[PDB]
Amino acid sequence: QPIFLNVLEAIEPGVVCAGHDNNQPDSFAALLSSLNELGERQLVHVVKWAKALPGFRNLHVDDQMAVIQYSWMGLMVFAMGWRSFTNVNSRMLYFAPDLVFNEYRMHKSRMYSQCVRMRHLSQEFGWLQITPQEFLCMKALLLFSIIPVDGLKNQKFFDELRMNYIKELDRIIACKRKNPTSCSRRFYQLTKLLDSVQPIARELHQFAFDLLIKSHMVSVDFPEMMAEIISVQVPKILSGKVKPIYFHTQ
Ligand SMILES: COc1c(F)cccc1-c1csc(N2CCOCC2)n1
Repeated sequence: QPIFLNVLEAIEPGVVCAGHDNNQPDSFAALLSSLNELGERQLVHVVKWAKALPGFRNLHVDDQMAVIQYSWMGLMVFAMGWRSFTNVNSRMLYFAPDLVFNEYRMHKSRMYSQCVRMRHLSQEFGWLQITPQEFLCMKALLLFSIIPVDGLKNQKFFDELRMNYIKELDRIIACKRKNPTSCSRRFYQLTKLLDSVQPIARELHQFAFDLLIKSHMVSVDFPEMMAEIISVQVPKILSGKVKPIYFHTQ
């Protein structure tokens, strides 16, 4: 029985819609208001998903919310890239069924560069032939990929959990591979892909923060929970107090 993968499939969120009005001309304020609403809705699902992951209760209660909050943007990026690949072969960014970005919308959103980096990530899911099971284990690992310089309340419990998710990824890679060289090559590819999420998430964090600071001038609404993340947690990342764990750092 593949217990670990059984769980990851079982907990995977279903479809989340933004509530956007597609039946009006595009505007920056409406697009970003809808993206923010989608982010709030996604956050509720990400919390419920994370809390149901294998071993998640091993973390100190004081650390559980913090790692979700730090990782939320990257998790959104990685899952949206997958949706975009699977649903539309990377032709568009599939933020939600009712919030699909073509290049016009990427431009209108003022996050064109971030968007095209996400489109490239989408493409990579196909070029690398990422399997659904690789995707699920990678996404879980991505939750455990950002830590504070000053330490979590219980860093050792986090460290052990992270280790265990890397071991699961090793197990998934080795399943149909009959050769430690083939396993190594695949691990290299997958860890490179995971590392590539991080600069995208940082760019999106910078945009989110800048937009929140000017939000009252540009008519863009930020829902409560995601606003709190952007004003409390995100600056800790952007100031370097909280940093990603890069597999391939130098
Ligand atoms: C679910 O929405 C997203 C996704 F699917 C992939 C990447 C980012 C988002 C998202 C939702 S709210 C958001 N930000 C808040 C507004 O500034 C840009 C970053 N990004």
